[PDB]
Amino acid sequence: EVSGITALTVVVGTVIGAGIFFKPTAVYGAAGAPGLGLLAWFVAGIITIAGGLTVAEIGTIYPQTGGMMIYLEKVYGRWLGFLVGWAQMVIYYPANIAALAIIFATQFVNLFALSDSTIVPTAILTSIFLMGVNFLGTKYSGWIQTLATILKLIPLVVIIVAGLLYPGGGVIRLVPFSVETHPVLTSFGSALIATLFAYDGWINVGTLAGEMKNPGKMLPKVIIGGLSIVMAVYLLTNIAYLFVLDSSQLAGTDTPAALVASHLFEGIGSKLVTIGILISVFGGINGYIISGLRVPYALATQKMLPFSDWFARINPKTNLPINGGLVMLGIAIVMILTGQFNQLTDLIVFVIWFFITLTFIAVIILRKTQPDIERPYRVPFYPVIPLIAIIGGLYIIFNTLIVQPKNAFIGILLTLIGIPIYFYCKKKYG
Amino acid sequence: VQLVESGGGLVQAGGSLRLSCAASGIAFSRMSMAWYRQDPGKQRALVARITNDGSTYYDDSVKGRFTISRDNAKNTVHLQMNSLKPEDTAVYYCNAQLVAWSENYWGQGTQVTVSS
Repeated sequence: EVSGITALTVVVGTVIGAGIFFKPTAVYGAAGAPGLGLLAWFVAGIITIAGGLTVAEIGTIYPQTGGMMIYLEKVYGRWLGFLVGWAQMVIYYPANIAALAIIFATQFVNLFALSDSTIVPTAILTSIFLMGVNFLGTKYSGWIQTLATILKLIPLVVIIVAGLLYPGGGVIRLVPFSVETHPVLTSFGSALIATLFAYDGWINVGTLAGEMKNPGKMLPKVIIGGLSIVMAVYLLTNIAYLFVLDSSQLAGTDTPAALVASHLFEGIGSKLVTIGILISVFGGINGYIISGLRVPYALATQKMLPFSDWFARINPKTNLPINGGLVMLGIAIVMILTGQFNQLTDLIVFVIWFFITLTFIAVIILRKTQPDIERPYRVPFYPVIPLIAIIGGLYIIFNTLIVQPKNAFIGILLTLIGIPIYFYCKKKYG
Repeated sequence: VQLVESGGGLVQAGGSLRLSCAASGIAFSRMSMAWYRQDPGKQRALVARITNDGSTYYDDSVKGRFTISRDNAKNTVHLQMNSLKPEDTAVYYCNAQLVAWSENYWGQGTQVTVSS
């Protein structure tokens, strides 16, 4: 059980991260106009709210820990549950770590005016250091998590307050909503994906649904309030960015938040805001490392991965399964060496939203195959909100496939590599 | 989920006590059983842990003297505190945790003190 306000804070903390500080580059480089990027943010938030409600329904139906793995295992089959676990193990969490390490290195270089050639070495060093820190037990990781969660709200609030009162802010800063050079149809998909990365992490509402005290009255209010607060914060931050900088200026830099802070609080305030952004990125990497470490243990304890004994090995000193962390760190380093922030974020969004759309279809199927299950929480408008979430997910998947064949091919190839691993592991019993 | 300890008590320095800890209601074979130390007005500090696969970890201050052993047949864990020393006096708890992020199961806690 958890208090209603406590769940609100949990949702706001998990969803909000370092995407808002860096994704505006992609959003306003694709959209190309101040108004279309804001529309992308709003649409992404609406889709996130609908998906959160839909996922929370099944989370209440199946309160067992694990999340999408458990949901898809129970609805479709064990093979798809393992497929979700494997995709999270080899794409989602490694790519999140790689992308956040790359952006941390980029922001660090910008802050300290170092050469751009040190971005990859930095990213690698910080990823290794954070993984090693997480290997020393949950104490330091929890301390970092709490500190980053507390501190990441300060730069956002400061930027919003300062930019909204910038000398020149006004409705004129949000025009013309479209530039002929960027067609609305093609560019809006890329803008939507870029915004959707900033909303990542909302899938934990389903996991928290089972823990919630009294779903069905607090769960809808909690989810709607938390995701609406996240959407409002993102919209206000983007409005502040547009007040301080133009759409072209935001698209022309890899650190929009740093540039806006430099314009707002010249002197030491810009440096402090940049350090806050770096701390937020650090906390994001740490949280992703923890959540990712939790996955290979779950897969191995069910004898679903090769050398499941090795993966499920528990460290006597810290009582942590380290080997899965090492595998994820290796994959993340490989991604860092041969990847980019925007590309990795797009891949993450593509794979996670494919599986999330599968989860929505699972909710719809459960509403039909097993109408008699005890449902503590029912989605508000069954024929409308799940349909909106599924339409959003399908649009994301198809737009990414059409616009980024290489990224979609990479994700599909990794998952299809996972499949024969599943069959071999079933044959050999771990 | 109970964890009943025993074996602690007053002992002369340099003695040897074994702290049995019978665990019931948990998947003992799958759990990593540990022994913690909580000095007065402090927080529990790990003394020794043994994983489900037999791998063991010992605190630097007890390494070479303490020996943690588990026997899944009777669902008990022992801690042979050989060559006790006066600073070793504290209250020793019996823990049973599946994984670092799982729920921690604690015993009633046993008091062991070294007279000399």
